[PDB]
Amino acid sequence: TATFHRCAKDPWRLPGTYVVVLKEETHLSQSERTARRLQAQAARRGYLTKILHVFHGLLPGFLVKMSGDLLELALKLPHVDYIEEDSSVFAQ
Amino acid sequence: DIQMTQSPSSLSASVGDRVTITCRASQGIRSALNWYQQKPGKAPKLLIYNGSTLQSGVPSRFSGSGSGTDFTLTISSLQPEDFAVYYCQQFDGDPTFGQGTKVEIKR
Amino acid sequence: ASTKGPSVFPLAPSSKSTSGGTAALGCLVKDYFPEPVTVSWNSGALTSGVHTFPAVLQSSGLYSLSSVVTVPSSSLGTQTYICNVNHKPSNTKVDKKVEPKSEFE
Amino acid sequence: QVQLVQSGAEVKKPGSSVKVSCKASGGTFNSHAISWVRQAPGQGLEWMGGINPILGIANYAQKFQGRVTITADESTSTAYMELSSLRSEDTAVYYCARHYEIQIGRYGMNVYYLMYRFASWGQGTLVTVSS
Amino acid sequence: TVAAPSVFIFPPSDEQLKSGTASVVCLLNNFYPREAKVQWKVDNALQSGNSQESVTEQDSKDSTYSLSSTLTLSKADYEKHKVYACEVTHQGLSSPVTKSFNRGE
Amino acid sequence: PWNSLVEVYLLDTSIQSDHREIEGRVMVTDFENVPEEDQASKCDSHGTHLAGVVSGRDAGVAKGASMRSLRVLNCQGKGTVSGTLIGLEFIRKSQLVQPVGPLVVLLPLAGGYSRVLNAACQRLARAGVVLVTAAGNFRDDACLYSPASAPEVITVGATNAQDQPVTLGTLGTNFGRCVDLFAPGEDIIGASSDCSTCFVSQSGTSQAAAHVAGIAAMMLSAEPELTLAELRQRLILFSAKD
Ligand SMILES: [Ca+2]
Repeated sequence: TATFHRCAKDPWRLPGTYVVVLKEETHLSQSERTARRLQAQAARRGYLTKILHVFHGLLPGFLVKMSGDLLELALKLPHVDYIEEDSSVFAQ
Repeated sequence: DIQMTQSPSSLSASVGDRVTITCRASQGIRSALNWYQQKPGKAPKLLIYNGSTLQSGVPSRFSGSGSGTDFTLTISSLQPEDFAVYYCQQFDGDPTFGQGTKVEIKR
Repeated sequence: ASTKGPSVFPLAPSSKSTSGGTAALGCLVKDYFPEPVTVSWNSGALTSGVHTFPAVLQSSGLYSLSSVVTVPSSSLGTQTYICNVNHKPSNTKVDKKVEPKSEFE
Repeated sequence: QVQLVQSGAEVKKPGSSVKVSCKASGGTFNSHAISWVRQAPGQGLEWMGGINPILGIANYAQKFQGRVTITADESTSTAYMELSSLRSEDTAVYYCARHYEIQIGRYGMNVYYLMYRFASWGQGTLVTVSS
Repeated sequence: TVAAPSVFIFPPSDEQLKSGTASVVCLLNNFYPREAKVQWKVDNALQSGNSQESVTEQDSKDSTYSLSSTLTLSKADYEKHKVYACEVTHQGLSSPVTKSFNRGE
Repeated sequence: PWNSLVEVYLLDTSIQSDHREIEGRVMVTDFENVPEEDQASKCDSHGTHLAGVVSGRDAGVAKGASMRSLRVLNCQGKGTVSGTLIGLEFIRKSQLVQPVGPLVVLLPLAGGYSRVLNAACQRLARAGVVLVTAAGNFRDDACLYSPASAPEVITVGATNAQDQPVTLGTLGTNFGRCVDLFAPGEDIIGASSDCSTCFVSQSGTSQAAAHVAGIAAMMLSAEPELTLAELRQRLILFSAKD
């Protein structure tokens, strides 16, 4: 069920940083657990994941800097709604 | 806004003296400082702008120096008509003036 | 205050205002509004030793100034002294003669 | 022969308003950016504001915001300074002085620099406030 | 050079006394530097906050200042006291010089 | 020039807080989240101008007004969806900790359609936050852009002096069903960061958005209890006199 999204405009894609967005009612402690699970699960394979930020009061999820190799893995994590590849915003 | 502190309030000197008035800004203003002379009952008169450059037709005995925060106006060889009040003003800015310096005749 | 012309009072020479060979005399330009006021002596032919002072603003709201001159005391009985007062705002012009008493020698 | 000539002395009761004018004269152009700078007697200098006819706006000094409005009659090369809610403390000589709106934009842009370089005044107008 | 003031005192004119008020004028003439203290005393009572002062701008010829002080009283108060004293301190005098008069020569 | 305490949050480049138009009325928060630099306007020129429109002392729409600056764009005016989300989150935190009521947030930026950006905006709207964003400058359908495409964010397009869609480079204002209203966005006078008494004329959907934010701020002073839907019906009606 867990789905993957990237920016439609190719040059605006920022591969390597991802917003892991968890299911609607996931609590902050469950979010930290999921990120920790990702981290351990990735280390087990020789990949560094950096957890840049855990989203508290605006949506449940976290921000992770990792190789695109681990995306298939990260989509299998408990509670994942969808993952979005980071992308550029511009002054208008 | 920005505050300008001028030193001293008062000066005594004789014709031929080198006099230096000094003016200080509450923050950096590169060199956006102007110097004015004022005589009784007249409008101020521009002498020096941007710290060091002379206004049109002003005698070279007048010179300005300084950058950042501390500034100096120098009159190199004082003439009888140089006895007056002098003001600094910053235009960095929203313009703001020093509280003046009176150049008086020694005696 | 309201626009108002001054009164001009003599500051008479005397004992007292005399020092060496010199005597001080003057005028008191009192209770006018607003600034400015001009004062001259002997319609302009007397400038040496004249001091016209800055006005002061009184608790009443009216302005008051003095103008004085020093001269040789020898000239007191012979030479005449008139202060010419102009308050352009009120159209007040006053020429005031200032006399000593006696004055004798 | 390029000059700024102001209206004459005023006297006002506390709580009323004054409007002082500043007419520009003797250059090929006479529509200028104008500042007003006041001096209470014996005191020093204090900027109040400026009208900037190219930019099309005034800039007011924080200490005077809400009490001064500064306008310009487009026909007559004349700038006005109107100060209201007069109090004794407003007794001062009010000067006008020209400043500049220099086009410093590149590419462009369109950047108007308001340069407060007071080369030209302004004979002064005495405004007295008293009850 | 430093230059001691020449003090002169002026009683109220009889014209002014007529109209209702009294002004006693002290004059400090041609001194340098600008600093000067002026103390009024009425029947030996030091007067505080009911005088006013003006100083001239430095002189065109001799570069000195001159000061006028004015004490204000009501005619009723003036005609209640005898000695009116103007005392002057200035760095050009070894000690405070006093200039006074008794009301009614 | 042709064009009760509320708090206006700006997410943009750094700002020149000393500028004469905004000094003392623009609180620079310490939030900063920007990507590394990847050409002639200064590094704080975009945000100083917009702080100017909106709240500038003499050139602003809401001459007041209280502003808080969060930095989500770098010197080249480039940010990230993620950095923006964290900034939005910073705002939510300070809403909960230090209220107050009426809160306006100005988002003078756009990226491609983003599910998560649009979501954060939705969540923040539920808490009663007024969100105002640019429709974007691509002569394109705004529905393809975020936050422009979010219903529940107020999406502003740019008109010029003759009330026509603004032309920009070889592009111009965005359009379509995703644009909630238009506002003046051509040659808008406001604070330049070239010098602290300098003013600059700028064009774009940022400017139009800044204008709507200013009007939203004044309306909310007068009536701090308008619901988003009320505010929006008012802004629509306000932008009319035809
Ligand atoms: Ca919308």
